[PDB]
Amino acid sequence: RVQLLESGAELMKPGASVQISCKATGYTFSEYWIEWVKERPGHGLEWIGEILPGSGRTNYREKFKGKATFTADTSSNTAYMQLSSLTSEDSAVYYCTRGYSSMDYWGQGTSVTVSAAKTTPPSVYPLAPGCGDTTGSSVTLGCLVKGYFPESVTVTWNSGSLSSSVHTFPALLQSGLYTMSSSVTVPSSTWPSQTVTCSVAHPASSTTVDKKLE
Amino acid sequence: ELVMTQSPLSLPVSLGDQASISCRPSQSLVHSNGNTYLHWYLQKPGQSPKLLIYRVSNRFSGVPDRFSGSGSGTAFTLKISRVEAEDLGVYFCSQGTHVPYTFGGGTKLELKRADAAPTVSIFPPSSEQLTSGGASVVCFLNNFYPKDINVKWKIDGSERQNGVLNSWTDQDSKDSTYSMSSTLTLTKDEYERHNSYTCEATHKTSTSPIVKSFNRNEC
Ligand SMILES: N#Cc1ccc(N/C(=N\CC(=O)O)NC(c2ccccc2)c2ccccc2)cc1
Repeated sequence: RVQLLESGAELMKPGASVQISCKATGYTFSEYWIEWVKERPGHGLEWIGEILPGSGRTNYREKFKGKATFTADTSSNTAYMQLSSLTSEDSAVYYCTRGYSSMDYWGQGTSVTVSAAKTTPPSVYPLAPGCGDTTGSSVTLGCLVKGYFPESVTVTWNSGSLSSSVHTFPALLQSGLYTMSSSVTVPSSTWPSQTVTCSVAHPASSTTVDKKLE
Repeated sequence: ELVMTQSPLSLPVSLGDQASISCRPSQSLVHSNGNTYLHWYLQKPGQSPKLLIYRVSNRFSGVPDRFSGSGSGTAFTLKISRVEAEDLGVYFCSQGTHVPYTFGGGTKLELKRADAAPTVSIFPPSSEQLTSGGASVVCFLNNFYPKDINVKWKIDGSERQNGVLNSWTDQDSKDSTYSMSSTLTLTKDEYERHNSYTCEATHKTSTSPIVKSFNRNEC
């Protein structure tokens, strides 16, 4: 039972520095390399570097020399990576993996978002069919989560009973803020009698909003 | 710098078929110790990558014998003898021999199911939104296959559009179809000056567009 645990999502202003943790458990921390990979949509996976906790010996990919800084605390079984002078090119998902001759166990991923944009809660809007629209064995409803920042909003549907047929659409950037939508499909037999509600959480502004579909 | 070159970048196969991925390095991958450190990873959608195969042909823990690797010199392949929905995801080849370790681009695998027409549904802006001076009109094109689809927006049948956002989901593992949302964003003012709002999608499953509209004065 090997496991690497990383810190949570970050939103940093350009020119700042961030430090991400990778708590390793289940193996002897100092005998294996801790690898750091970078995933940015479009550029695949890019190896950043590696440290050997024990000797504190590091290997850096040239482009990252001066930018990334590995460190490790063997007392705590924790590996650290600092990223200096953040740039937009630094916005990606960073992984820590364990290493010897393979990267056999990977951490969960830590998203770093570098922006000057302030944090914004979303505006949730119910979407119900209009007059002269719906008929059928089922009715599709939805919620429009709009205008939030940074990324990651979770939208849950608490329908009466029969339902699911839930779809969540990837967020997009619109005028510097994100917008996503979710759709659910319940049987008409049950709607509008049984209540349908979408709950939308956005951890960055610590806001959770509910919206009953009317 | 070791360059790994994979092909294809997209790999669609029917369930129960065979897939084959090719990875070609730019130098020999043989280490000073004689072993060749070429590995294969899988990144199921929504997760971190996972070691699938190590040292060309060795199956890691939890990897079914359907997966198999072969290769030598500068030609390495991955064969999946009988695919299924759980195999859905992105495959990466990689070298752990020369520093920096490098990965391939990946090969996204998609399951080739039969064609399915979209279930198009349209929604007018909501009173709450209309209140904030905005007005978005959304259209869901749910459960279709293939992924290729064109959706046109038409305000009063005239104005075709441009302030539209399209978002596709990934293949849905239960039924292997896709779904997208097209959103036409207007201002309360602009919205209030028009009556018909149409959503038209063209998909190969039909000769004619799937049209869905709503009139503000219907009832
Ligand atoms: N994929 C992959 C991958 C991940 C990590 C490593 N690291 C690495 N060390 C780097 C170095 O010494 O500077 N791995 C070394 C190594 C392992 C342990 C201690 C020293 C060296 C190695 C490579 C191949 C076979 C046996 C041992 C090599 C490849």
